Amino acid sequence: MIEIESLSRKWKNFSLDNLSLKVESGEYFVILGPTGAGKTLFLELIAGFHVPDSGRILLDGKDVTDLSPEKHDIAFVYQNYSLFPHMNVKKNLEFGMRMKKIKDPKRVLDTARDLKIEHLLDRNPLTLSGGEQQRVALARALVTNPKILLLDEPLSALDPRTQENAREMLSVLHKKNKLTVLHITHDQTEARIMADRIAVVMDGKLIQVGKPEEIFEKPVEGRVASFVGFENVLKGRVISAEQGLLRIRVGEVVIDAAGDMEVGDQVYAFLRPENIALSKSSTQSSIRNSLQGRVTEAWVLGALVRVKVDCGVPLNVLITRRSAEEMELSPGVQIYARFKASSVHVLR
Amino acid sequence: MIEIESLSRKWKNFSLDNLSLKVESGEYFVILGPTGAGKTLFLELIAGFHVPDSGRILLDGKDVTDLSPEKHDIAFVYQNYSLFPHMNVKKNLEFGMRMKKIKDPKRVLDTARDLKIEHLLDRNPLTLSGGEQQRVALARALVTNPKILLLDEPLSALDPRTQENAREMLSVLHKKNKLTVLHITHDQTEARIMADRIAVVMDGKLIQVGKPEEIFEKPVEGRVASFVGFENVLKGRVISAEQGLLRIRVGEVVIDAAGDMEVGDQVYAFLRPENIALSKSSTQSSIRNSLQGRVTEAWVLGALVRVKVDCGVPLNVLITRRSAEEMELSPGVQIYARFKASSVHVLR
Amino acid sequence: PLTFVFSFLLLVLFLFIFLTLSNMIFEQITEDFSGLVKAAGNRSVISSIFLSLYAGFLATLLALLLGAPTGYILARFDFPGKRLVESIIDVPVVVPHTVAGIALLTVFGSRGLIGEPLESYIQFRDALPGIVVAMLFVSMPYLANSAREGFKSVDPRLENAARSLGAPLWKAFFFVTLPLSARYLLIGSVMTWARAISEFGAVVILAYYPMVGPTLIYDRFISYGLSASRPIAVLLILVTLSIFLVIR
Amino acid sequence: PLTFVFSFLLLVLFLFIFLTLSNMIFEQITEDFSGLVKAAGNRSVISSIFLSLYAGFLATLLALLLGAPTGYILARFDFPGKRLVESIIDVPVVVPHTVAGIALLTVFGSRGLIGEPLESYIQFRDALPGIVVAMLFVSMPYLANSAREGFKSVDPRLENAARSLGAPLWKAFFFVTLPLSARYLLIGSVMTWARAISEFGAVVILAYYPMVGPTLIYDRFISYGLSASRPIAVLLILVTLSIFLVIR
Repeated sequence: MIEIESLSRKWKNFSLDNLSLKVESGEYFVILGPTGAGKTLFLELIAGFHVPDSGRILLDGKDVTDLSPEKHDIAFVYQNYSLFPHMNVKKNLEFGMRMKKIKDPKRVLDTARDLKIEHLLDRNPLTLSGGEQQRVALARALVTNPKILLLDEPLSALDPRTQENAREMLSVLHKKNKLTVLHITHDQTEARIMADRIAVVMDGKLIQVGKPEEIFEKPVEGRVASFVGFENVLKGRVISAEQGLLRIRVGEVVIDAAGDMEVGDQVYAFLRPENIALSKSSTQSSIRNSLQGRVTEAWVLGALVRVKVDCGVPLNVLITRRSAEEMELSPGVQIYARFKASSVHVLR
Repeated sequence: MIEIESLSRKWKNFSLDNLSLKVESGEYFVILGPTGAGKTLFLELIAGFHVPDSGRILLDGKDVTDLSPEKHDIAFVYQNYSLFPHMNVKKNLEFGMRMKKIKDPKRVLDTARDLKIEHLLDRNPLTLSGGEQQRVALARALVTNPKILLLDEPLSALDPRTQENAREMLSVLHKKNKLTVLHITHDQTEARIMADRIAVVMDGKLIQVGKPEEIFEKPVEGRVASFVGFENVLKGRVISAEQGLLRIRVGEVVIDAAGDMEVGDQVYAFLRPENIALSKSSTQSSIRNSLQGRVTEAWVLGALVRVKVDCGVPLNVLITRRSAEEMELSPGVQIYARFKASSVHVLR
Repeated sequence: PLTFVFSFLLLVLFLFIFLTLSNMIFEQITEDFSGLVKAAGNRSVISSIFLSLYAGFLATLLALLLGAPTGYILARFDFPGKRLVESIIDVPVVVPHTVAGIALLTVFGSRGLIGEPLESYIQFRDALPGIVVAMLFVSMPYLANSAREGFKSVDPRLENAARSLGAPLWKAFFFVTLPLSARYLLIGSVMTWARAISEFGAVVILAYYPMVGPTLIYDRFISYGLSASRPIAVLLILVTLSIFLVIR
Repeated sequence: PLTFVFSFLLLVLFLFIFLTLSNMIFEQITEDFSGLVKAAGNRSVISSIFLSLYAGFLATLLALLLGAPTGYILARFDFPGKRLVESIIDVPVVVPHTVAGIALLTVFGSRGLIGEPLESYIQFRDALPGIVVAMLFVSMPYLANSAREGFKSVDPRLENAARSLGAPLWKAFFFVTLPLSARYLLIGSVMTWARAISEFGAVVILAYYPMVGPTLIYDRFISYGLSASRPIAVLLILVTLSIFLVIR
């Protein structure tokens, strides 16, 4: 649906040069990198508030680079959900309708349901909380039922307490509306968790593009590696969850961790290199997790020594340079990657 | 020097009721808890910008509660070092002097040296960086050479890169000027590292008072424990530092960690409960640290299980509830607390 | 210490203004209360007031019609002459009253730029439209600067938000921007209306005669001295305070 | 679309003001350039200008002496009558020029509150101090509101910082607060000086005669018509822009 063709625009602090991208229908595409000034504008230019200097913008396959916002026929939700303060929620929802001259009150009561706002339909925008506002936002933004949903920093600015749900709400709309979402964030963790693809843009420059796994487990030199280097995030599926203690599955191994999640939940487990150990044997410690596998590469660093181990699951371990010598740097030594269970943070 | 006697003042968002404290000469006293609005005012009231509703304030043993700032004869450095922008550094330093009618240019050139500002003495306040400004601040604030130095959030708002030095600069002035410092912060870690005593005040209410060790290793119920519960910070002394790898001493045990510090450095090692393991035996892992000792208490929590172990050094370990059952909750079981060296963060 | 001196000087200013406008009313409602009762019926007076309020209400509808958009423009865009255009709008409060009259005459006067070529359609000098134009030139800035800050108040995003929901710029401006900046436009209009009602020098030169409230008071003052003079000035203020206060 | 209409209306206002004050000068430097050359030497004129600048410079030193502290006060404290005291200061820009004259007369007039009991020391009506007081009442607000925002600009902490370093409030205000708010006081003073120079109605009633620039232009206008009238109004502006521009 969304195609940026050789785009370029120049402002007083942000420079966009030769940007080409293709977000295919229904795909949840995520741009990663830019900070505020950039993000918000790049998206505005897409939405048609800024005509480029050179290049094209093709939504649903229509050259809109020189049209107007009302004509781009999109859904746009700023980070600070720009709700109209002189209209009770409902009136807001309505707006989009009255604007394109439509009739159906079903679409409105149904859209209101889809976002669980029925109970707020009457309140005034300022008495609503972040999410409450954000929902109402998505609500009216999606009443005209477009296919393309442009969102900017919808997550990073909420209480962690809502982020989990928030993410769902979105993932849900992504499908039940068969939306083609363009998500711009500076939070790589958010990026992973919700992308179908990531488009790394640094200082208004496209640098890499591709499925999550391809961006982190295979960065491009310097810039990209520096931005996401050495971090263990395992996409897994909870197999058992007896009494707060989860057992998640990644590839062919099993990981013990903690958190309230039900079996069948596609979750994410974060594990820092400094919480993984390496023994030439697994003893019975308080350590729930202990995986076999060999060493892949040994990145002698400063005082520490990065190590990539293959335990059915790529793991980035970190070690004191000295232990790295008492043991073997041999790229292929049998190894036991053991990490404490209570140090594995799980997200959904 | 500083004595607050039954203090109480009421503003639109902060309430101070019955506050009594005694900071003895040369002692580096630290108030902990309040957030912005509070901190800054409590200190202002001390400095004499707000007369209380009830109570007294006695600096150097003088009832000043009803006097003026110029008369309180103190040193005051706001978080955002309020340097006068229409006066080159030097002119600022001078100010205090010209104000109390003094002569010595030695005090000024010497004060300027003490804070390593000689080279900036001529520049204009706005071209200076945080520290540069902060120094200049402390400089003029301490030219009248008072004994009492009131500081507010001098640390938490700097690049970590300066914090280390920053802390020194201060500790140094504390002694070489034989200062009685009243330090207010919301950073407990800062509080520890530099206090001679902590005064916990929550929502403008004194709750506890006493040497660092007494505040964290012995909180008062609920409020205090919740504010500083389960965190391993070991005050130690670096015994060896060969090639970036430190060997620090705590009480009677030795801990391996990393960082650039020289032997004889009184340092701090932070260690999270989720990075400590427990085996009924020490194997040769890539684990530098492995200490003997028994279990003290077992705090069965949600999915996890807090455990206090005594390895010559009180350690707070965290465990999956399940491992806690496969092993023994017995308060006294022989144990091996092993934690990875590269997960021990050291500060000075 | 300092607070005191400063506070004294202030109390001064306060009294200075307050006592002056007070005193003036005191006199009237003291030595000749009746004078007012006379003025109240005096057509010369009523015609001079209703005229002021009238001419004014008009100049304001022009100000509204010009200052408003000049504000929306000035609060959203940045062109090369923003500085200049921005100053010309500001100026009219420093152009000595008289001067403004003369200058205005030079254009709307029977022998001026716009007045000469428009003898057949409308006459300006000593007529209503003459005083209207005069007022506008002196009060317009108020409704402008005030309508600018009004629009400035409503941040862009809301307009952009409406746009992407399918609303053309004017629908945006009409259903959102405007209604939200109302409180500012309302005040500015009224501030205008009052800078108009009270304009003398500027108007006198162009159209001294349909005798506008403030002029009248001057006419009487020279001819029939201060006696038939005060009663009109007191009656005028009470109208300013009734308007100013029924709204601020 | 909307941008256009709005931009047109704006261009209008711009021309409206610009053309008016321009045109007026055009005439002079066109049909009778000499008239200026005559005015330039004419004592009646020079005396009327030097008078305006003079009376003004004075009213400003009073404004400075009163508005300034009224600003420092208003920008640091909060008492019960802040609203009132704050409005009285604001008012003088809506008190119709004439009215202000009458009202002022009622106090500084030979038969008024302060004028009556002070016949021996100073006379006000038709004298310099009469025009001075008039100007002040009309221009003072400017140096006040401007000196308030000035002081408001300099945040408290700096004063508190100086205090704890051993400086009494005034030393604080003098060595810090003041110097830092200068840029605001300077502008405000000059804005004042110009609201003064250009005051007509207000002054005429109290002291029409030592003929202040703006009055003169009116005198000539009725008597000797628009010819000996324009040349003075043009000569006056050039002085306003000279001042206004040698500083803004």
